[PDB]
Amino acid sequence: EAAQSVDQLIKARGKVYFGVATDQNRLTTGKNAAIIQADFGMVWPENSMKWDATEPSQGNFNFAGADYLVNWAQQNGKLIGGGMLVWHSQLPSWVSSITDKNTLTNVMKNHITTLMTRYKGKIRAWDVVGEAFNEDGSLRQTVFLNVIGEDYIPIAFQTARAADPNAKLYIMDYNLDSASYPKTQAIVNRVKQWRAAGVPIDGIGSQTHLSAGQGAGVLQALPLLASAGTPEVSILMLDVAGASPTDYVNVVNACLNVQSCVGITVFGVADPDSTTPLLFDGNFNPKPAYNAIVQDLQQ
Repeated sequence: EAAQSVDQLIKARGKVYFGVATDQNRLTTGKNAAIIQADFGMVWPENSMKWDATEPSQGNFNFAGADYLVNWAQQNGKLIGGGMLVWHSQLPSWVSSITDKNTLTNVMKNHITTLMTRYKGKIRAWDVVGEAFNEDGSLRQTVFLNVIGEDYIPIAFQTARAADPNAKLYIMDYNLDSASYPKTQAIVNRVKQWRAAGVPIDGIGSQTHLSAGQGAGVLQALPLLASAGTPEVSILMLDVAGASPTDYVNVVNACLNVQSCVGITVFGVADPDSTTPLLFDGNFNPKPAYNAIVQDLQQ
């Protein structure tokens, strides 16, 4: 099993994990749980730790699905990622209705602290802030930016560090897949600046929702992301329209080529649950791209 497990093989190449996004609905259906046990070393909650799932009315938290995933991971010896803690999407209306800076600051801090404390010491990495950038590299004008101001990112990270200093704290975004695209250099410059200002950004997580042929660009984009000087970078929500072995192998090689890249997470198991962009088909059989990653990693 290990000889065809992308997680075991990537660990044998010196990386920390090959991970997957999942949740109770996947783990109790089809072959998802068996595939994840065999092939993936880290699980991320597809939805169960987002703000809409965990705090749908202020101070009224729901951890049913998040608890399920965390205990499933512990029983199966998997690393655990969490998030997203601060995100403009999947955000309850009670949050976006707040217009007072002190109120939203307190709410955001409590949301971060409550989630992170509940699982303190069990979570390898948290996505603390996601999708904070516009495509031109300016900051996205979300309720957090508008109400708290640019300090919301420093505040979120400082609050997260205090709640669980064991975890690696990530900023994440999409369309960081080309070293030419304005967004990639912009997040690098801003993260460099924030870290110089003492903000505890441990990682940049690149979603990596690719279209066909875009894998080649990740070979250049990921080193550029690593030049921000964060402790870690990662590939966080990988899928590839057309699922070409060439695109998938290029993403894997990009991580292999970057010393600070700790691992890769694919955004689900089987295609119907994702452009047929995943590594397993609707019969839960591995696709050519899965076999190609295995062959690339073997030595």
